[PDB]
Amino acid sequence: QFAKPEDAVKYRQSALTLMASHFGRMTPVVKGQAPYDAAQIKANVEVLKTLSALPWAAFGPGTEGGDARPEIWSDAASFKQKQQAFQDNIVKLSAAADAGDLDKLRAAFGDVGASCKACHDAYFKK
Amino acid sequence: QFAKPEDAVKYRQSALTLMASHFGRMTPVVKGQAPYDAAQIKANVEVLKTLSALPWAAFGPGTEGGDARPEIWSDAASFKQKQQAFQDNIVKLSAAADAGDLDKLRAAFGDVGASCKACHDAYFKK
Ligand code: HEC
Ligand code: HEC
Repeated sequence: QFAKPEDAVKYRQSALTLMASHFGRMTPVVKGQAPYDAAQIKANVEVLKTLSALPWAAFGPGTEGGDARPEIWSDAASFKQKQQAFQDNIVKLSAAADAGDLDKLRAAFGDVGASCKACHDAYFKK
Repeated sequence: QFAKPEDAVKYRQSALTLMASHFGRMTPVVKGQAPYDAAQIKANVEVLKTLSALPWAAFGPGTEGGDARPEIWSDAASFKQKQQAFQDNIVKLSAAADAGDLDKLRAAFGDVGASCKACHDAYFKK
């Protein structure tokens, strides 16, 4: 769906921005600094689930740019493992949210965050 | 979820960018320039439905900025009508996609586009 590499870069940056917001906005809830409304969090994690599937199709071959490291494309299998592992960490978070289980939510939230960082430490130009 | 108005601006711009892509990428299909795969389009319109609900919460009071016109906030009811009408045009598109009905899809796609433009002509700083 992208005319030029720049269009793929713009798309993935936007998708990732929307993930950071839907993930990060739960931080006060996980910490207990804001109240826990199970239905609110269930709905928000559903949005996050949708968003979390979107960036990866915008790293198609030849779409070097932005703050993406070139290693994304020299080993397609390893990058795919990292996004698939991240999306399975999101599945654990979805399950916790759907169950209304705050303890599971806290644990899953931490593991999701670790998975974001794991990808960045290999594939983001700091 | 926004620390400063700038964060709401960044969010809505990103959400709107992701809408433009999920909407616009269907243009060749509606025109017959690309093939029609009902299942593909159903799945894409579902993503668009999710995205199409997201921008409006990032125009909360005091979030002037970006290319948003101030009239968004001087008549909350009229802006709300426009986003709600746009989201109901998306419902027609969803129904067409879910039915696998290309003729309905073309008609709905046109009406969705008109609804985007209707909002821009009142509320976007050209
Ligand atoms: C690899 C499998 C990643 C996972 C998992 C996550 N992110 Fe990431 N992120 C990745 C790359 C390669 C890039 C650079 C994209 C580019 O072309 O510039 C990023 C970037 C971001 C950004 C900045 C977006 C922007 O405005 O330019 C943010 C805010 C971000 N990433 C957040 C984020 C979060 C919160 C994640 C887990 C919930 C996450 N990312 C996972 C690669 C990958
Ligand atoms: C009002 C109810 C709107 C409807 C319906 C749509 N859009 Fe719009 N759009 C609107 C505003 C007020 C703004 C400015 C936001 C800001 O703070 O700058 C926009 C902006 C866009 C953009 C640019 C985003 C960016 O990168 O900065 C795009 C690509 C865009 N809008 C696309 C778009 C499409 C395709 C729509 C229908 C499918 C649509 N918008 C509807 C207000 C409203």
